[PDB]
Amino acid sequence: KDANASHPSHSAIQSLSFHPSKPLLLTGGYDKTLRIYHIDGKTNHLVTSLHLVGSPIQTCTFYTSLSNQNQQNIFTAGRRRYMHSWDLSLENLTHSQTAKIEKFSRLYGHESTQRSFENFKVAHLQNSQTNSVHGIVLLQGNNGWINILHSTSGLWLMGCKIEGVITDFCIDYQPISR
Amino acid sequence: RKVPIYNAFINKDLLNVSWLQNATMPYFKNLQWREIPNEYTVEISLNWNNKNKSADRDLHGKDLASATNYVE
Amino acid sequence: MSLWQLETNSQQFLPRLNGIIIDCQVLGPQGNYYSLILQMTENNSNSDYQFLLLNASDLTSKLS
Amino acid sequence: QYKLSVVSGGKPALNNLSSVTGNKNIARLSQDQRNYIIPFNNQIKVYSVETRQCVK
Amino acid sequence: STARPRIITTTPEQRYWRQYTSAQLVKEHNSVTHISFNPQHPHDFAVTSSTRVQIFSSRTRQVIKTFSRFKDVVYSASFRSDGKLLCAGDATGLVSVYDSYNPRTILLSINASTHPTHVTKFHTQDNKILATASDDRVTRLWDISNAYEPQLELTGATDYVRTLSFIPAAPHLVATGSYDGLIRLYDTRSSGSTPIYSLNHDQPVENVIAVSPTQIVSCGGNNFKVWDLTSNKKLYERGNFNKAVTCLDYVENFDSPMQSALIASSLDGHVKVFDPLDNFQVKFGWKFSGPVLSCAVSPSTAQGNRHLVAGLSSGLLAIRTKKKMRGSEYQGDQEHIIHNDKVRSQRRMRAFERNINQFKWSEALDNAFVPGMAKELTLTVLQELRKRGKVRVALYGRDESTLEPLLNWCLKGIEDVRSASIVADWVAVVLELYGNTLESSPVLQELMIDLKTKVRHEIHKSKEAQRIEGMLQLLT
Amino acid sequence: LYFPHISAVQIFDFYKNEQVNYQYLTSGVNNSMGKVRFELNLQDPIITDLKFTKDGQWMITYEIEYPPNDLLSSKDLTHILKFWTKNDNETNWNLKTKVINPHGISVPITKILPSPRSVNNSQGCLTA
RNA sequence: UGCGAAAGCAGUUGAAGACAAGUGCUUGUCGUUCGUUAUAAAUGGCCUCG
Repeated sequence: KDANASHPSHSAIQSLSFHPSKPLLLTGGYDKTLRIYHIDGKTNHLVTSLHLVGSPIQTCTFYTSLSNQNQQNIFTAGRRRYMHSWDLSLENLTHSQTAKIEKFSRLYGHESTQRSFENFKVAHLQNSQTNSVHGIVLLQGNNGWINILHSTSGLWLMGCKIEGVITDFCIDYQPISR
Repeated sequence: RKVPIYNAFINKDLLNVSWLQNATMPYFKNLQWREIPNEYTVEISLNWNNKNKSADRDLHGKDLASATNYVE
Repeated sequence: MSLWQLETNSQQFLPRLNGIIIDCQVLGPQGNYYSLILQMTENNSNSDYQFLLLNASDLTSKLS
Repeated sequence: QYKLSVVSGGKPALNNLSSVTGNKNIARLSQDQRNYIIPFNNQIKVYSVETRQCVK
Repeated sequence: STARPRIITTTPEQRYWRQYTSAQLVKEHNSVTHISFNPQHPHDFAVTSSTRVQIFSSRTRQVIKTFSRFKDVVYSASFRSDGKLLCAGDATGLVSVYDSYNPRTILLSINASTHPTHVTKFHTQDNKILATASDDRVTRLWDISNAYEPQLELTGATDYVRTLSFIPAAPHLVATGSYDGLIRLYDTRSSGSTPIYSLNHDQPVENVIAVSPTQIVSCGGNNFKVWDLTSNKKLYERGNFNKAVTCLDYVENFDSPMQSALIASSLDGHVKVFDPLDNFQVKFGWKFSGPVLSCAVSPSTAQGNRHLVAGLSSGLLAIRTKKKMRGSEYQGDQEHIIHNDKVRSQRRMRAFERNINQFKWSEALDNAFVPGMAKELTLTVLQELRKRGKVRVALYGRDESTLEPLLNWCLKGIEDVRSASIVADWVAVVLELYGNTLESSPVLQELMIDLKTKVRHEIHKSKEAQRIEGMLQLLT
Repeated sequence: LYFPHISAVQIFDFYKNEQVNYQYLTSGVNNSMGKVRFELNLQDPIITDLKFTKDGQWMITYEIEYPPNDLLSSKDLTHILKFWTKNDNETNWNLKTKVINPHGISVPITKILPSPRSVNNSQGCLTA
């Protein structure tokens, strides 16, 4: 059965994402709504929806902290100079009457490199000297620029530059030891 | 919106009704069917067009900790 | 309140706080919050301290 | 007939020692980071961060 | 953190009438005697001038229909309540009834009398009956069906009757005002032809209007008086007018802060607004080139732009008008949670406000003295800098070339009472701060010589003002 | 419980023992910028008297504005009276009238007394 | 600093110790004390979300 059959979308499905562990599917688009469905293969009912006024969704994704498994979070972005984060931890996803939403809109002096948050990806970075592991939000810049932010605090951690126009990027993990 | 009932339990004078909220989360309610009228519709508050209120903002989006400015 | 980015010597600002900043701290495993103490030096008769816990993500008062 | 009793609170407490700087704040955030403990001159208030209210 | 505060820089009833800004003066061939508004949308108004009646479109404000069949001068253009039918009077005494917006066809023609028929009005509650007034001094009541004899012939005026009015809520009552100075009330239910009672105006009556069911306002001579029929006496009278009042109109329940307004022409070029609630006291007035013979305002239910029309004996018609990606539009009707955080941008700041916010003290002062800068606005930026404690700071890096713009304004601002004190503070600093540069710069020296003469002149005025102040105390 | 802080009023609920509001009741350099160095010598307007009518729907505030130092007009204090009103549901007072230099120029309003309920239904006040 | 009104009316701004610089002597300072009611100046200005 189709995932969107129970509650149809009013635009193109710009991004799709399965939850890392739970049986959920997240949809987004220019409708500006984050519809989450419980994919069982036979009914596929809608768990929740969140309309973001004036925030078209070009890409959305679940995120689960690699250390604190209890931490769940959704990041969504569009052709805007801000990014939205939706904390699903504890009972925020279903029981809560309200959604805990944060807006990332500060680049800490690097506004010129970044025009839009629309193209982003989320990865895990292990701070080796302390051995702590945290999430990072990667962005695409105007001139080969990749801006890397802290997933929770939003601080600008580092930036990477390539020659020519950046077209796409991806993340690879190389284990070193235990 | 009507919420279908998929199971129910009735012991002596109380009746337990079960329904599914969100996708598969079961919710329950206990009622004394003896006193209930012939045709009775239980009413439940489900999220629908809920304006999202952040505890750190007021209605107009001004931060709570911030002080009110002076306007003539 | 100024966050100096020491890599590039840049700085991010949070202006128009309620009082002058006596103390600053980054309070969390990942620096989720900033805890500040404000003074409100207008009142010379008494020292009017205020504790402000800000969300590092969007710099909004999490608890005043 | 009449009787006197304290009702409201007072100023938040600080480590008012001249030499120590940067350790003036004594309030602490719980390990679960769901509430903030602040000592006052006459009491200790535990505020829930999520709801921004004095739970205890 | 809090948003940065913004720099802080008549009656409501007057402010409403000030919205009739757009003015058009049209020239007609002869004096415009009568002006009427169609009760129905689009509420086109008709003007009687010379031998023709012209209907003007409300939106276009131009002539759309012309009724030129009349051989001699025309004396009325009143519409019927439905607005389909308009009647007009003629000096020959013929009363002609035309269909509105169909000038060619003459639905009904009646010869009221051999003398001129100056007033012809449709009876407001009853469509069939039409009233006509003539210099014969008989105000005949005609019916559209019966065109050979009047239904009733009211008589008893010993002078010209030029004012007919129908009282709302009293369709049997009819009001007539003659140049005898007597306003006569008649009842059509009775035999008629004899007044119920007469009201003495002491001056020829130019127009009688029934503002409300119980109050009638009669404007004649140099004053207008409001009469209550239950008391049968004038409650109130206003004689602010200079020339003899000619025409008067009333509108109620319109969107103004005042529910009702009463406009009265003067024949002095004045038409002034009166509100019935406040004892018929003056709130507004307009002045025209010549005497006003007719005034009208758009009905309450104009449904669009309101109009104020004034008629002048020169034929000039004055009109004042009060003008009145396929998912982008989803809006989240079907969704569980709608989250809104968009905050509208603050109102655009001027150059001086931006400079103050950015701590550009010297540049903010420069923006104060620029060509085409409001005097009030120049005063705020000067006051703001003083309040911020930045007066010497704004004046440190300056020479004679960039000091003259400040002194030029000070030369003019010293006269103003509001800016006299401010000018004293800034001038005190620049003298205390540029004493040496003053000696070596000739142009600065003359900027003070005229300033000393002007500040001396203000001292004389203030001393003089104290003297008139002293004697004024003696009188009281 | 209303505390007239310097240039601002702190609304504090002693039943809950929590502050409910902080409002700026005067003009001046209050939160436009952080004063530093000689700017710190400036004195913002001081709210001297603050009172409520018996009905409680109106707030009367009396303020003194201090001129900056080192000017000719460095000694002419400006006394201001302001009338604020607020509906019970909302929390922010809206200024309704402002009287500059009441009683004359440089004459303080030493006392204020809201009127009793008998006269004008508690919508009057005396200033002395 | 005291009183008073906001105008004003009276009255203060001393001694020791230590350090630095210049040449025992001179000057200046004090996260030093006792006693009396008792210019500034390290190029250094306030965020983003249309």
